[PDB]
Amino acid sequence: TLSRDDAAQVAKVLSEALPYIRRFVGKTLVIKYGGNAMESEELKAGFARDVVLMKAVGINPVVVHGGGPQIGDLLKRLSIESHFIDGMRVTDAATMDVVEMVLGGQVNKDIVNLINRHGGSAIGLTGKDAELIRAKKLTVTRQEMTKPEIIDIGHVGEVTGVNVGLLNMLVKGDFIPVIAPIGVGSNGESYNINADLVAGKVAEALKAEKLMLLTNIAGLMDKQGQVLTGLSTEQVNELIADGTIYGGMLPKIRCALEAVQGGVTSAHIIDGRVPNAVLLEIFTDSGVGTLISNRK
Amino acid sequence: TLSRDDAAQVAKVLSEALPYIRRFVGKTLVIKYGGNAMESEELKAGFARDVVLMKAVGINPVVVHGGGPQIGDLLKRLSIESHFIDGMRVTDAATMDVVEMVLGGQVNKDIVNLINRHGGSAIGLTGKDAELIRAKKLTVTRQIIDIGHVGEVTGVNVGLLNMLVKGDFIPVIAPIGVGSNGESYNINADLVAGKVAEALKAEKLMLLTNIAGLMDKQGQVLTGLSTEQVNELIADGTIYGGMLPKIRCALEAVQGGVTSAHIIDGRVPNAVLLEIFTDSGVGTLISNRKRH
Amino acid sequence: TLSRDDAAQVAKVLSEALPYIRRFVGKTLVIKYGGNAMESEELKAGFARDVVLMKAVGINPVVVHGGGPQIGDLLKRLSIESHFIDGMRVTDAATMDVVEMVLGGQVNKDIVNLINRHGGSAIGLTGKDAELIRAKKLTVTRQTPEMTKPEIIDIGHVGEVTGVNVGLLNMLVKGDFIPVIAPIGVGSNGESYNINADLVAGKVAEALKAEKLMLLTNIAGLMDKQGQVLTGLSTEQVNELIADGTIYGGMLPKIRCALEAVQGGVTSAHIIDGRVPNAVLLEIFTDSGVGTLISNRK
Amino acid sequence: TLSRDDAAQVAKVLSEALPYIRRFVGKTLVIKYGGNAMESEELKAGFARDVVLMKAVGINPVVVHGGGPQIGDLLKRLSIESHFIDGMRVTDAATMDVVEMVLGGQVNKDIVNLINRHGGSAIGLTGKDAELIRAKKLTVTIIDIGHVGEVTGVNVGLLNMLVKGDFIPVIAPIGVGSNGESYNINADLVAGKVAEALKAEKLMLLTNIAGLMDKQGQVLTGLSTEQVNELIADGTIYGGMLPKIRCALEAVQGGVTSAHIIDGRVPNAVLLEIFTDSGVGTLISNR
Amino acid sequence: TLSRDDAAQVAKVLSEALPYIRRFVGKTLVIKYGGNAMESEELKAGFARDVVLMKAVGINPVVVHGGGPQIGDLLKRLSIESHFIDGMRVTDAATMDVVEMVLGGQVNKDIVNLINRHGGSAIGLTGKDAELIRAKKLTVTRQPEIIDIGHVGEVTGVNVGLLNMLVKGDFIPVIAPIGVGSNGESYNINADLVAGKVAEALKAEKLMLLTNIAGLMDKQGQVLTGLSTEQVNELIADGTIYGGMLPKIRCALEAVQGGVTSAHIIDGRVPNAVLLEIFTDSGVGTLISNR
Amino acid sequence: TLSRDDAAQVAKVLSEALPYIRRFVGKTLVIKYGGNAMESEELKAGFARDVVLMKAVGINPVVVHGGGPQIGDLLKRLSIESHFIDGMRVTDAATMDVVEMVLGGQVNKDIVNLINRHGGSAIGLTGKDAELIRAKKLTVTRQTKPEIIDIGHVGEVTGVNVGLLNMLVKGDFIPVIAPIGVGSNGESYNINADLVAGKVAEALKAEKLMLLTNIAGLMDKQGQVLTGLSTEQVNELIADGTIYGGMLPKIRCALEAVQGGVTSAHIIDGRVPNAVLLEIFTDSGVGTLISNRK
Ligand SMILES: Nc1ncnc2c1ncn2[C@@H]1O[C@H](COP(=O)(O)OP(=O)(O)O)[C@@H](O)[C@H]1O
Ligand SMILES: Nc1ncnc2c1ncn2[C@@H]1O[C@H](COP(=O)(O)OP(=O)(O)O)[C@@H](O)[C@H]1O
Ligand SMILES: Nc1ncnc2c1ncn2[C@@H]1O[C@H](COP(=O)(O)OP(=O)(O)O)[C@@H](O)[C@H]1O
Ligand SMILES: Nc1ncnc2c1ncn2[C@@H]1O[C@H](COP(=O)(O)OP(=O)(O)O)[C@@H](O)[C@H]1O
Ligand SMILES: Nc1ncnc2c1ncn2[C@@H]1O[C@H](COP(=O)(O)OP(=O)(O)O)[C@@H](O)[C@H]1O
Ligand SMILES: CC(=O)N[C@@H](CCC(=O)O)C(=O)O
Ligand SMILES: CC(=O)N[C@@H](CCC(=O)O)C(=O)O
Ligand SMILES: CC(=O)N[C@@H](CCC(=O)O)C(=O)O
Ligand SMILES: CC(=O)N[C@@H](CCC(=O)O)C(=O)O
Ligand SMILES: CC(=O)N[C@@H](CCC(=O)O)C(=O)O
Ligand SMILES: [Cl-]
Ligand SMILES: [Cl-]
Ligand SMILES: [Cl-]
Ligand SMILES: [Mg+2]
Ligand SMILES: [Mg+2]
Ligand SMILES: [Mg+2]
Ligand SMILES: [Mg+2]
Repeated sequence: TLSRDDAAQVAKVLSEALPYIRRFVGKTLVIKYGGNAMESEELKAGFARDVVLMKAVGINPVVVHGGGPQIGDLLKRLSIESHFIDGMRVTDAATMDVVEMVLGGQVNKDIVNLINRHGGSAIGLTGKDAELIRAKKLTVTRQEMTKPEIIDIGHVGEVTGVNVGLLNMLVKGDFIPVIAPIGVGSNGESYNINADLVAGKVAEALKAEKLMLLTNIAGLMDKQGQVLTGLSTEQVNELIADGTIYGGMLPKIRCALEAVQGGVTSAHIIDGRVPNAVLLEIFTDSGVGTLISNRK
Repeated sequence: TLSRDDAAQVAKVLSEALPYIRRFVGKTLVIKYGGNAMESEELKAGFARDVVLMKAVGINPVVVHGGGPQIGDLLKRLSIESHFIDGMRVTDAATMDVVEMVLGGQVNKDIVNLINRHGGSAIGLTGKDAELIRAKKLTVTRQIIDIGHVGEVTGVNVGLLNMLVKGDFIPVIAPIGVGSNGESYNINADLVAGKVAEALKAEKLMLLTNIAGLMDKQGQVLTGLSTEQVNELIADGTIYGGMLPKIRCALEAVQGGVTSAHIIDGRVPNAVLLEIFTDSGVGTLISNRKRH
Repeated sequence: TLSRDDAAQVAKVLSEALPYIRRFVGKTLVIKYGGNAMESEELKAGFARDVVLMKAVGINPVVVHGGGPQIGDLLKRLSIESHFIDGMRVTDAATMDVVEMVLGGQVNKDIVNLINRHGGSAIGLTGKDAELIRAKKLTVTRQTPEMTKPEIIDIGHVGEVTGVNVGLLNMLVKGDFIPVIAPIGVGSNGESYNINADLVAGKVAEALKAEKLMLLTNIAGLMDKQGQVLTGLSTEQVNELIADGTIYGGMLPKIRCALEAVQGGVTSAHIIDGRVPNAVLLEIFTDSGVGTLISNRK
Repeated sequence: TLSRDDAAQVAKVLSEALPYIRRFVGKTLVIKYGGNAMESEELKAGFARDVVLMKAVGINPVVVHGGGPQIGDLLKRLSIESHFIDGMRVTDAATMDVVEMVLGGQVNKDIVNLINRHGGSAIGLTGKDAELIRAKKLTVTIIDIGHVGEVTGVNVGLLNMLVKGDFIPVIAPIGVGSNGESYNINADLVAGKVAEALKAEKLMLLTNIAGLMDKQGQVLTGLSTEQVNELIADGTIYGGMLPKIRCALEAVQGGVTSAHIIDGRVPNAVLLEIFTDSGVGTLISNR
Repeated sequence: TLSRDDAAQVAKVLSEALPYIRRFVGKTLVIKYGGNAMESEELKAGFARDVVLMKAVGINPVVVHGGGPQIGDLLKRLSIESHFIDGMRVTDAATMDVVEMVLGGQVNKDIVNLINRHGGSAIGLTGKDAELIRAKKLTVTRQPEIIDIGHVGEVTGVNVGLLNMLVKGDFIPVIAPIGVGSNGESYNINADLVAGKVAEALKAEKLMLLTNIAGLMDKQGQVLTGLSTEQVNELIADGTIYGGMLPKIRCALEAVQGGVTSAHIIDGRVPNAVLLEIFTDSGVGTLISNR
Repeated sequence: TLSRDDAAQVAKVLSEALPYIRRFVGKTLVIKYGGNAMESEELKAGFARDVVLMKAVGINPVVVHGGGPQIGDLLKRLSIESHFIDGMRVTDAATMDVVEMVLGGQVNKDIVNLINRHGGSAIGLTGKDAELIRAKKLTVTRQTKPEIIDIGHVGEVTGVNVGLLNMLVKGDFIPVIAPIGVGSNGESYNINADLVAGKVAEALKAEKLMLLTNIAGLMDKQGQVLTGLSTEQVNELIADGTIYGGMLPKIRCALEAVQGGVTSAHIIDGRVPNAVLLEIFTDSGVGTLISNRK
């Protein structure tokens, strides 16, 4: 329900934002949200609105999300403990059930709903749906008494394929795919995957314009606190070895370097806790957060 | 492999099934899966082959499943106590959250993986996906008693359903529905299959149960039944309580556009297949379909 | 820029307005831009970009433009003999040839270039293209007293639209092109005609059964004789506003348009101040119409 | 009854044959029947039905047929007297007009009438409909074999349109050349070219005997060109089987995944090669 | 060879002719061709060309052919010959096998071959093809004792599905008049009847019936035309019509009442005769329509 | 308005025209309107009508035109001096506005009207319509070390919007293109019409590129007409002074078209009534056919 001094400014901005938007109208966008950036409803609902508005403005967004708080609340209630190694939670059987249930039946459907309340049209999907996300088990590793020591963290996996047929069908039908990071193997078994990595692999598969990674923090930092933009593979590795990039940030650049070298103009790590982080990323070109491009 | 004599078997069956397969090619068949029995183990595999094969034979199956074991479990573990009544779970905010997550994330997906593990391409949806099942607070009178968050479908997104079918996918729908404000609703899986079927004007609505079907005073299966016949059949009362809701549902389906509704014994291996691949209709089948 | 402060606004507002916007995703809105004030380079750019946005947001815009003082400039520079009758310029063959060359070869294409400059795909056409706008000489009579036998005065190549090639416009629209039409019609003999851009705009909206017909003007709505913008008028209210003097001059053909337009298939006709920045965006983001909104039942 | 115990079977076996029926679902299958595998109606009809099946199951058949019976009696009635060399009959004018006439307006349209009685929709065609099979005269040994020619090219567009409009092309082996002259061509070679030209999944050669055999009655499979050519100079391969293999080696050499020579006399024959990986007959793959 | 000046001429008369052509751009025209005198060679190629030309110009032609000089000759070489005389040909199971084999395996495939040689894409079709022309027995009454004329039918259906697919793909359907039963027997039918029933089904613009006479003449032997249905039912009473013209006219009437915009009974001896019909607004022969 | 006896003639004429017409049904011919020369009318109408004919008959004509004379009259009336340097027109900012206005608002639309007067459906466009013709500045020099010579807003085609054309053609509309290109920042360029026509046929991989000129075709030093030449022969011919003046750009634009996907390109005498209709409806060795290896 709008007034003449309202529109005066809606229009002034959409109009002054056309150039930025125009750089994606008709191109596809994969947004990764969640994890620790999900914490408050107002932000959850806020993100939904931004995703729709994009659709409203000609972009075709594709959401991939993590779970964060709820996966842990439930696990608590069930009296199951959780541990992560290098940005991957150790997923034994009982845990894999909770994660598969909470991510695809609660979190996933709840984002689908926020988007739909804001006018959009979402389809909540997971790796099992039409084998959206096929995945062999991920062989993890550690090490300086050396030769590779192979770890076993549980039912954790790695993307081997992605049904773009389904994804493309849904987008072209004007729907906003919202995807949980659970994949299926050759035997129909389940695999818990880091939402980042799924976001990456779906973007590559889809050859999108840009992959947004919304997170818990300004962007990727050096141990000194400063956000570092424009890295290339060699810099990242030096930094990981340095003890700089650790925990859940590991799978994060890993997505970005790959998603870019896999067909994606850009991959931008950003603080999603920031009100309208998404809309801001698109209607503007703020030199905020860690950006990784090859865009010629 | 399939030893020579093996494939010849496989052959004359299809070669005998051509008439039937031909009878329902390119049609919607809303199959309510869920028997307190058909969802145990061995019938799980049979239902998937049945559903896939239907598809491969160019038939359009739309599975609508119930919950049950899976929902009961998690509720116990969370030490949550819920009671029933009219065949419907009283449902407060806390358990509506558990019901929705288990149905939409554990049960729904599993049935989908299953179908897929047998060469199918299933898409698991729930009433929230593109507002696929619109609904409202259902009214429980009890000669008004509040049953909680239980409602009745007020509309179905045929748009999206038609698309999946056209893309040659098998929709597996969880019976949760959304209201005008985005509030969740736990709806009975029969009514849903029933309404989804009305909205698509499906050929058949197939409700799987744990009974031989409907029977009369003498235990006989009462099969070739029509809308008015069933109505009279209830006034007189050969149709007892528990079976009523299921039949009042199958009623509205024929009233609403479905032409042949089958009440089936899901305990029987490959029942859906037998109910199609063989024009018998062993069970209870309501309709206004001309014989000759 | 776009501050957090200023996006917090966009969000809460484009949202509540997403319904409004969305209500036009699907059809055509025929817009008549072109005028006197709005011929400024600043006003045209903004408009060009407004039109592109509308396109981005799923609206199919169809522009009909008029105006330009570069028509008179060229007549003078060419020393084309000027002749008037009853205070109107007689548009003879020499004048019509220049009017056509200017509206179709310069104004038309300049708008087309601005639209393309901001991301749209504009096609510049006149009534000659595939006979987009068929026309016939318009019969004019000198102003006289009521009781006196009217006199037909020949003011030249001035016409009236007898038909529109919707096939052409439907094709272009469907291919994601923004038609940009010059108000020049063709007659049975291939002769040209200069038609009031408002009337052309209105015939084009009717032919396409457009959702909206927007007539941008330079006065911010149809005012009542005391200075107030009026809205949601019906034929009776317009018939008496004219009868008593408040509607006059060029505001006359404009409502006659709207009215006809709406009586002929357009769902709503908006008469707005085209001088206001983002003017056209403003009539689609709120059912709140800044200015006159004619809708015969809505 | 589909009964109890015989349904649990029907299920586990229909299921397990599903992956196999799948390697062909989108792909095209050229089926050459005819020949002397055609001999009885009863049987012949079962073939038609066997075809409608592959079609209800979402497989795309393209039938190429020959003649034996019908081309024999009419050539007999009219006093002609047919002659043969290396699997190909020596066709002169009255012989060509008769072959073109029989194969095209009798044999061909009748199979089409069969496939239609069992549900599917078939269009009877010859190399002349839209110049479907283009041809020059065959270069062989000089042997005035007469009006026998080769396949210059196939109207694949006509075929792809029909197939995807849901029809079954039934193709008589008659070819046409630049000037519009008929040429009689072996139904085998036609099928092999119509398969190469469509890049079909597999070429099915239904014959009279089960698989190309050696002088000892021993069936062979997986034969490569070097050895097969030893088998022709030898005496081992002769008559009708001469064009049969060569059309098979070519189809593989040029596009078709595989090509299988089986016993068309066996009821449900075709189905068996699909619903299984039988291992019987003479299958030609590519290594 | 349009030399110099002629170029100047054709440009003028082609333009005139364009609007007449436009009428029929996009339209379907079912044409009945097969006959007696028409069976000249020189003249057959002219029809093939005319049809390709119609295709180039934007019109979609559908060809229905009859003609059996080619049958009598095979029957003969096989010493089976019989008598028929009453519009239709009394077909025993034997003559039928031959009728169906020469009609759809020789005659038909040749009209296809010609059109093809001239730049067309023709498809030879009989009623057996996808049950293109569904049929049944017949009931011929002696002028009521029934005269046995089975293996001869009444058209009871037309797969328009197929014809549409062929047209849309820019093919020229060429259909031999053989009907197929609900069981699969062939019945031998009359071209004009097939053509008209094929016209009705496609709701064509025109049914063109190539005869061997300038059109429907009257008492004084003057060409008739541009009249209506009720009008034509009239002159039948006048008893003006006779022979194999009677049904040719009943073919059209129905066709017209059956949706078809207009029917033309024209002399198919005249070269480019069919084109004369689409180029001149009027109709150069006898034109039945009633809109 | 119909004839009868000459309905029979149209029949006989198109009947025999089929072998040739058939060659191009469904193919697009990029025709550059020229030889217009004396601004006749029986000749401008003749062309318009030949183009509609080709369309009726199933051919897909695309037209490209110039307008030197017309630009010249206007510049003259506005008292703006005119200058040509090596065939291209020196185009300062003021000349560009006049060039663009006349070619796209007058000459262009007038051919459209003519084609429509004869039955066609023509669309008049310039490079600025949906960036139909993308261009950049052309670099010109001279050997009075060459020196760069600024001759104004004269560009060279950098790209064509086939999307728009294909759509137009498929809708049974005949595109009429004025040779004005657009730059990166929206500047307007004035391009040789032969060159634009060449780039368009290339982009469209056209069956034929027809250049109607005012002469007969490419000729010897003795006035004879050369036909079906190779890219190697055209070089020896320009190399000895056989080809010069405006004929140079013409042929160079013709080879390019062929070395870029156009089947055949011909230089034709556009002064001959129905010049178009004859290079199709018949087959004469009249003109200069350039096909490389065909
Ligand atoms: N170099 C680094 N720069 C920034 N954050 C880092 C870095 N190394 C590790 N991190 C960790 O990554 C976290 C965000 O990743 P994560 O916990 O996986 O959540 P999510 O993927 O759900 O957004 C930060 O809260 C921080 O503790
Ligand atoms: N009731 C009225 N309300 C508003 N404007 C009116 C009214 N009656 C007449 N006008 C005149 O209409 C003019 C605007 O339209 P028009 O005459 O077509 O000129 P322009 O080309 O500047 O738009 C106003 O400048 C005003 O003088
Ligand atoms: N080496 C061989 N192995 C098997 N069959 C052979 C061989 N050489 C010749 N044949 C003959 O080839 C026949 C099949 O080919 P052909 O006579 O042309 O009939 P069809 O056209 O029905 O295939 C068999 O019936 C058999 O008599
Ligand atoms: N009123 C009539 N007007 C014109 N021709 C007629 C009329 N009545 C009968 N006919 C005869 O009908 C003939 C055409 O029918 P028919 O002899 O059966 O041959 P076909 O079917 O081979 O064209 C004309 O050649 C003419 O002799
Ligand atoms: N070998 C040549 N063959 C043909 N024309 C030539 C030759 N050398 C030069 N010309 C000149 O090129 C002219 C054609 O090009 P041009 O003057 O640009 O005119 P247009 O392209 O407008 O018809 C001919 O009229 C002729 O005077
Ligand atoms: C394997 C794995 O670590 N998975 C993630 C998936 C959710 C996410 O990325 O937030 C996890 O927390 O369990
Ligand atoms: C309301 C209600 O009873 N819901 C059902 C839905 C699942 C079903 O039918 O199995 C329930 O168990 O909670
Ligand atoms: C040339 C030639 O041999 N033709 C084969 C065609 C039929 C077939 O292969 O069965 C023939 O017997 O006449
Ligand atoms: C029954 C009947 O009319 N038969 C015709 C069919 C051929 C035709 O009309 O040309 C016949 O000669 O046998
Ligand atoms: C640059 C240039 O040559 N311009 C030409 C364009 C006209 C044409 O090609 O006909 C000119 O006179 O201005
Ligand atoms: Cl840190
Ligand atoms: Cl005022
Ligand atoms: Cl010279
Ligand atoms: Mg993480
Ligand atoms: Mg005014
Ligand atoms: Mg053989
Ligand atoms: Mg020149």
